Amino acid sequence: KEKINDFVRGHFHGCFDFDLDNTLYFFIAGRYEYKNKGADMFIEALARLNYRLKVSGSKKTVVAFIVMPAKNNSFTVEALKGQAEVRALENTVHEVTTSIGKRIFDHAIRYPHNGLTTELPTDLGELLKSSDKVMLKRRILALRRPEGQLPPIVTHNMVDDANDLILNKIRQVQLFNSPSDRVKMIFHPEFLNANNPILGLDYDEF
Amino acid sequence: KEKINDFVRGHFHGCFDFDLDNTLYFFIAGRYEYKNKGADMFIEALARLNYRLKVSGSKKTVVAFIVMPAKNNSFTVEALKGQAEVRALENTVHEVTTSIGKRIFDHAIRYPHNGLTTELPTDLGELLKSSDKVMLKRRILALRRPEGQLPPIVTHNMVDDANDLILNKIRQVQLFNSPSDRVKMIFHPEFLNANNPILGLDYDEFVRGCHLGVFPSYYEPWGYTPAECTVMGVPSITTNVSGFGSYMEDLIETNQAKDYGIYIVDRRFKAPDESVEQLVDYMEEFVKKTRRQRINQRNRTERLSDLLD
Amino acid sequence: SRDLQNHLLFETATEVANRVGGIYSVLKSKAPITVAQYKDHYHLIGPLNKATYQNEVDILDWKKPEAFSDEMRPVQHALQTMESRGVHFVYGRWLIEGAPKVILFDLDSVRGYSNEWKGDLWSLVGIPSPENDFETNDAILLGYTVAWFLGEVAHLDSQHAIVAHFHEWLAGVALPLCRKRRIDVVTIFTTHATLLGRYLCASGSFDFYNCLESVDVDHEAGRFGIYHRYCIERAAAHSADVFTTVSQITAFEAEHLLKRKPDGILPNGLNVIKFQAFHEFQNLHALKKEKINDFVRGHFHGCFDFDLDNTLYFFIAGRYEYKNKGADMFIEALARLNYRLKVSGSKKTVVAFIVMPAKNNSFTVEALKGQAEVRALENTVHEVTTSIGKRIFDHAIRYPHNGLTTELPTDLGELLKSSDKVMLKRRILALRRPEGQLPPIVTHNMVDDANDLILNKIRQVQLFNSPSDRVKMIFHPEFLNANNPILGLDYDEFVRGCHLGVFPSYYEPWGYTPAECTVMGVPSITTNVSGFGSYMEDLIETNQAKDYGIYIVDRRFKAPDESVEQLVDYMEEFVKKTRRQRINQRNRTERLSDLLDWKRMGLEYVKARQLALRRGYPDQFRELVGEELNDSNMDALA
Ligand SMILES: O=c1ccn([C@@H]2O[C@H](COP(=O)(O)OP(=O)(O)O[C@H]3OC[C@@H](O)[C@H](O)[C@H]3O)[C@@H](O)[C@H]2O)c(=O)[nH]1
Ligand SMILES: O=c1ccn([C@@H]2O[C@H](COP(=O)(O)OP(=O)(O)O[C@H]3OC[C@@H](O)[C@H](O)[C@H]3O)[C@@H](O)[C@H]2O)c(=O)[nH]1
Ligand SMILES: O=c1ccn([C@@H]2O[C@H](COP(=O)(O)OP(=O)(O)O)[C@@H](O)[C@H]2O)c(=O)[nH]1
Ligand SMILES: O=P(O)(O)OC[C@H]1O[C@H](O)[C@H](O)[C@@H](O)[C@@H]1O
Repeated sequence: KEKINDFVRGHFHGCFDFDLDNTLYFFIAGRYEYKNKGADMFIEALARLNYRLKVSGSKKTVVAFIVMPAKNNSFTVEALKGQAEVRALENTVHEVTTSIGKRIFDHAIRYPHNGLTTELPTDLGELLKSSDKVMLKRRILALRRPEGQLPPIVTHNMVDDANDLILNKIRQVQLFNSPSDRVKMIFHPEFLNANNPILGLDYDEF
Repeated sequence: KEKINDFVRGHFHGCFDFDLDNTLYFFIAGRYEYKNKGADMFIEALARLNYRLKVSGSKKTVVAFIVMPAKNNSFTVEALKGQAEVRALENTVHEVTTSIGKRIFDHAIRYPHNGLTTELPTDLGELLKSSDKVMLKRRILALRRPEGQLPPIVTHNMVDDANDLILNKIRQVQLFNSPSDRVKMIFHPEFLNANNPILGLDYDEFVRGCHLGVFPSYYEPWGYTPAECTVMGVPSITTNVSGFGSYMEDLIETNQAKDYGIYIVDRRFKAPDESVEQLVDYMEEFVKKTRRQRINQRNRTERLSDLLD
Repeated sequence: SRDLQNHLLFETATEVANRVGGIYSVLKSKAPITVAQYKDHYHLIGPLNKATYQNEVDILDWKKPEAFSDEMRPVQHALQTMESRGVHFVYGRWLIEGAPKVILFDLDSVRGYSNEWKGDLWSLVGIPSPENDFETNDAILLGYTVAWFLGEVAHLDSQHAIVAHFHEWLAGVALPLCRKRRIDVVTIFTTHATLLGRYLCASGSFDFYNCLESVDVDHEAGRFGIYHRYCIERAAAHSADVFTTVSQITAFEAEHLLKRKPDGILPNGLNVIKFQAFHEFQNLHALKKEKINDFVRGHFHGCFDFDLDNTLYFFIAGRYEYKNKGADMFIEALARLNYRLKVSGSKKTVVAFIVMPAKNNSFTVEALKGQAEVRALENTVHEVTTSIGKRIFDHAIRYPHNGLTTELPTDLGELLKSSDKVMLKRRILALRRPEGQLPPIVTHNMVDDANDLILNKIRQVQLFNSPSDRVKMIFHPEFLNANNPILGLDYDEFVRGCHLGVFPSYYEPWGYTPAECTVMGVPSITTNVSGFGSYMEDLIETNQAKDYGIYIVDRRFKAPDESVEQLVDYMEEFVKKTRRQRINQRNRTERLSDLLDWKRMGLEYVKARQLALRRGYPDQFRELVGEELNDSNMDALA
């Protein structure tokens, strides 16, 4: 689940307004048979669940995955780029905490000498410097997305987007991952595999 | 030097009141020959250097190492315990920063939603929770040493502590590692080796880490100690009665030799007390150096390498 | 009557709180050394940018008696006199190192007088001024407003000499006004290019450095629709007591196109930030280079058959000006270098970067994918090595018991298990490229790929990153930025990671690029028609210059084919160097950086301001020095 979360943060970069500790992950998977496998019921029912959760004031969130192979030209630029930006934020955070660590350590080992009246740091300015702030802010800016852009409903570039049954149904029921939607749609038109660059999981692990 | 820093933090646990970024590391090394190798002049000059630095209001700290093997019963429980206590604080700090990291990250990734109005956290309490504060406080308490107890002048239990020359000399000059002393003394009565549990360095590594070797020998036909030291780009003090000292005194004009990090104390044509004062003038001169000037000197020292090959 | 040692400085430009071009960087980086000399006697003057001045200017009140000293009172009363007519302005500190005082004039508050001043300017100096040209209109409004102000300061300050320095034709209109009105202020004009220069080199077909001396300036300025602008630049050049350019090469073109031999050179310095330890720049180079390496492994995934420990990084960077920045020579020369390195049987590899912005639709799927696949291998290796460690450790802690005859494991099978292998093999399969596909020559999807000059030239010379090519090409058609997902470096970081800048410019009055590259301790190729190259040419004997990392191509006195060959010679000369030779060369290059610092270059601004005082007040200058010093040049004087 922590690997799915890592994917989900990337996918919702700039539009990340729910708690993953209060998020559930539904999925349908299999061979692309829109009728026989019930992708039509699945998507309809999700749209109806979305309504029910908004009406009922639920604070929970459902990210629903559809994993059915369709004809595609691989991952989108957006997918990869969002995964990279989150990864850059992680590394910049890891740098900053290594520095915070050295400053916490110094305070701790030095107490109670050189005017250190408290056992631990009390003011964040002792630990977080200008330099640290600047680069964390730049990482946040990179995650920002254009005014009014929403998280996509599909991770790949489709060969025939306009005629795809799954995507036509998701458009028809209007599940566009808006902030007020309690149910989110992610179509991943390909079998899962740990070699994937965005959701690096074998099917059984997912 | 950072490895020396790690040891020093342990050795001074609970009495750590100086900046290691403004701390210099002097050392004498060799075999236990109190007179011949000049341990007596070293300890004496350091005691006077301490006085000069307190009088001049110097913000520098010198930590003096003595590395000479004596008969011992291995490391003190205190020396080993202190090291384990610092190591335990480091691991707790690392646990805590991992948590802080997840909190910064969450904030950064979520901004500006869910009422996160600033790009970053502004209040420490968002990042540092009470459970973190508790385990840090326990590690700090464990580093605490009893009221009045000072950092030791020695790292090992000595066989016949009372009659040891180095220790009696340290006691006599009263360099007990007080907070007010700008010179600190650490006697390590064993040869250095990487398998050492408290100072896990080979001798060559430890020498590289220091700032100044101090080898005021009376009888030293050669003196491999300042030569090794010089080959590693570490400035050294020696004497004009040592082979190395006279051999270098010959090769460089004696006042220029300072600029190459070869300090030569006159033990031939001066009374012992004029010599001690000279050794102290050198130590004081070196302490007054900035970092940039230390870096330039070490370069010049290192340039001599070839001449000792 | 008037003091020449204690004197005022008014430095006027379009860009003073206001990022437009490179002049902003010059005046900003120069402020520290200027403020150190003048303190509260110095003022920068410019037009107020109402939209953006809030973020740069510390707005300071000018009415209080604590704003100015007793001797600097006249400037207060002069600003008051401007306020007496309703000329609205902003006094303040420019929020930059040095904290210099600025006077920003709101142009909207004199736009009524447009028609009067345009007419005055027409009959005085002959300068026409179309209404659709919004920038000359503003240049005119600025010039009259500033000459007015300097006229009032001259009236009210009878202690100090006044020096008025102007940068670029846009801030030049005040100069003919100061001359004709005979205002008691000595004037300097610095041009950072010429209008006819830029425009005559725009097509990339005109033989500029040879046909320059035979151009009918009025004719060409009419041909390019810039006659009115040309006259402003020309009037500013002629009216100024001292006339300056930023380089010897630009002084050549200035003399024939502006019809006045400049009185000397004002090359652009930097504010070089030193490191405590001289060698730290070497450390940084290795850290930044490791990030370039990381990018390259991804870029060449599946086709990685060379040693990065024996690879060099060349780059060009700048505005996309194919011909004027010599991206054409660069690519041509590299295709020739590639041939020489194959013939000689060198195992080395050059990876050449082109960093020049072109219209694009961001990174390619491929670029991002290979970076992620390499990253996935890294993580899988890290898991495996963690396992390996558990197995080594157990053996180490357990020896010599339970039949362990050797201190360490000896068979790889003891450490690397079936599941470890399967993982690693799968990561390797993800890095596999399709049969025949070569690493690309560009990292982005281009808006007009088929018609791009850079890509067409790479395709023409056929540098397609095949295994047998010793030179690789990577076009990165966007400015570098640490936020970039594939090469997360800022420009300065990337430059430090590289081995050689290559900037074979044709039109380049200064050459900020090779100067900045020099300051990072990275050697570079420039040209003798670049202002940086012409400056280094005269400062160092050109065979010694190579030992300092400054290679200088002759594009003035050689045919283009001879220039290309020389460019190949230098590139090749550099590849031959060992690591130890590269390190010593960078040390030499870094040592040379002190010369590009404003502490040294700002003396030339002093020499220009001296000459202005010596020329405007010769009788007083003679008697405040030992004797009559010569005034034909800045050099001749000092
Ligand atoms: O921790 C340490 C400290 C020092 N050393 C080594 O100890 C050596 C210095 O030892 P000593 O003090 O015995 O001085 P020296 O060995 O140079 O000569 C002295 O003792 C031996 C005799 O050959 C000489 O006549 C005498 O002057 C150096 O080679 C140094 O590398 C270690 O191996 N580990
Ligand atoms: O990725 C990059 C590449 C380059 N740069 C910056 O862009 C500059 C290079 O572009 P510029 O065109 O501004 O500088 P150039 O040396 O190419 O000068 C050119 O343009 C400005 C004019 O004043 C000069 O006369 C002209 O020759 C460098 O100084 C560098 O700091 C980046 O910030 N990021
Ligand atoms: O990303 C995926 C998704 C599904 N499957 C497998 O595909 C098989 C066949 O799916 P299908 O819907 O065709 O099942 P069937 O119609 O046979 O019930 C299942 O056993 C799944 O384990 C897979 O290997 N990777
Ligand atoms: O990138 P190169 O020219 O091979 O330089 C490589 C060298 O760079 C710096 O000097 C580093 O300090 C050296 O450790 C490194 O070996």
